[PDB]
Amino acid sequence: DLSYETTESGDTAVSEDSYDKYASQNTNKEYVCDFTDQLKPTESGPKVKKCEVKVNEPLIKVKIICPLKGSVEKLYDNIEYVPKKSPYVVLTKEETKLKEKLLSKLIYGLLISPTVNEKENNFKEGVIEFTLPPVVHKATVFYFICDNSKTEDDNKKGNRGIVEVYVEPY
Amino acid sequence: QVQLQQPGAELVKPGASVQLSCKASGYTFTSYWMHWVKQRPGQGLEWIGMIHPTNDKTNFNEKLKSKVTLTVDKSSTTAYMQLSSLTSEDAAVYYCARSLSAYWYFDVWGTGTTVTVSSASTKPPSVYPLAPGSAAQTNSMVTLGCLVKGYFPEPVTVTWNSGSLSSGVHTFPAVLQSDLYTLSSSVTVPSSTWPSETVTCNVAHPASSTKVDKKIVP
Amino acid sequence: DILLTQSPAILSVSPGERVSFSCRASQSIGTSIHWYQQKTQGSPRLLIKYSSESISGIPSRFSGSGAGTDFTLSINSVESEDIAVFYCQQSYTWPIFTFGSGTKLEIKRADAAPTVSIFPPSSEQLTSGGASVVCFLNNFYPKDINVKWKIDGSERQNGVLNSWTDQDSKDSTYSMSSTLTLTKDEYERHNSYTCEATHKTSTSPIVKSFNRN
Repeated sequence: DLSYETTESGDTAVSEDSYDKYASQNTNKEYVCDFTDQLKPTESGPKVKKCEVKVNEPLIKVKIICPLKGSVEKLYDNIEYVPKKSPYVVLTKEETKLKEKLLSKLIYGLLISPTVNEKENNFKEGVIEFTLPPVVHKATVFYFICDNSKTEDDNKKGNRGIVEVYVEPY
Repeated sequence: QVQLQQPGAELVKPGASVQLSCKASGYTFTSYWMHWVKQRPGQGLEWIGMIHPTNDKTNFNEKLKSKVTLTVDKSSTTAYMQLSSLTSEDAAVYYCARSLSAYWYFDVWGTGTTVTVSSASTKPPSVYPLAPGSAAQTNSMVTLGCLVKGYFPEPVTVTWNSGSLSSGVHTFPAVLQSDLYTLSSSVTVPSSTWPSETVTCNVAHPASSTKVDKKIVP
Repeated sequence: DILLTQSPAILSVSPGERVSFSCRASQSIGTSIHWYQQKTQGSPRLLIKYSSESISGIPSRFSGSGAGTDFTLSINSVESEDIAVFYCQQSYTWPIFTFGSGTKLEIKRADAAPTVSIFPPSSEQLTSGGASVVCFLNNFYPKDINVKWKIDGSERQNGVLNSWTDQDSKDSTYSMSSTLTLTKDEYERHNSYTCEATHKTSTSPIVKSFNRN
């Protein structure tokens, strides 16, 4: 079959080691990357906010919040995400590029609920979610992108957000 | 030209309510959140809540919401914080501050209202000059003072020569004795200045809307 | 709940060194930290927005950094005009915001002797009460002195109402005003009040006195 075929990198702008890298906010079994306060337009051009999710335990809910275009006036005018089918389709490193790949084929036993919580599990609804299996044998890393670097508000520019989900063997 | 103007003081009786005002000017009122911040005498900042003038949308820290009500009058670009059933714990300085859109930082802060909860009456201060009297100096410097005693409540504003004497000034924090406040201010000039040049401390007590000048004479 | 921790409560540098204040969050919040400066009796001033973004009118020697949990506001080549309390503020929990407990910045120079002065009462006498003997001990190091009062062979530890003070942009030298007050009929009794001291570490204090006329 087929589920898309694109190619991105960690950037598409500038910076490579000036990346603001932080861990996800982990509450019990919920690991959250919330970009609703990281991607607003700022004077120092486009920053890159890299949220690192490290899964070392069974049945972790990974939740990702991306500010919706138009949710506030202006600040998210040109916001777009990496994989449009973000829960079911992810990005994987191939040397220097990130290409699309089905998540269920990457990790066996992925429980993708079609209804996140009364809404459609898709970045169009602002939030995606997926639960990791009880057993993972090989370390697997996949990526998500919430890019607001195109949005221009004032004399500053928005930021590009990166989620790195590192599923460790557990 | 951005300005957030707050009254200097509000003396509230226990159990009474108080209306705090924050007059904004020099910017587009409807484009900014207006926050309210509480600071008890020698302590840290405590965020209380915010209000957006267009939709009257309010957000509070649920620990203090029960006593607070936020209000905006768009006609006069004025933000109001209503406080009910005040107790001694409610006495503090209350700043207003603004934040743009969803940029959640406070760029412009107000001057701050010192709120006092007491049943004592407002009392304007007595300003007594402090001159050396005899003790001078051949080629030294002369220190002049200004004793501001017996007032209530805080604060008191002290300038010298309507502000022309900025350096060599030491205004000391008020001390609470017998439920009255006492304050002293010190200035220092070389001997060739005084008594030759007239120095005067200006004392403003906003709680009583009282202003007094006191020339320092030999 | 997101909790902020600022350590330590008091930080002391030297005029020209590098200062850095720590703000730690209890959970990772990206770059949702903002820094403020509040000088004595002043309103807070925004220094750094979103962890590391400079503000319009802030000196270039103010820099912040950090992502996730540990945030640092740094001042390279610190002046004495920077003496104030520094608060961090988090916005990750928007629309709810909280501040750290603040870190105070003081400066310690070499030393310094207080310029002491004694004072009588003025038109307070015509009023009726009176008996206010204010004694200024301005500009000194270190942080604390030890003023004292005398009578006619002893001491009266009664209406001695002391008041310390913050720092200064040029002096960085603390000050104190002990205002020993008594009654306007008893002040006409002893008539030889001295304002002793004990600031600094050298032996032998500094004494200032006066007499009735």
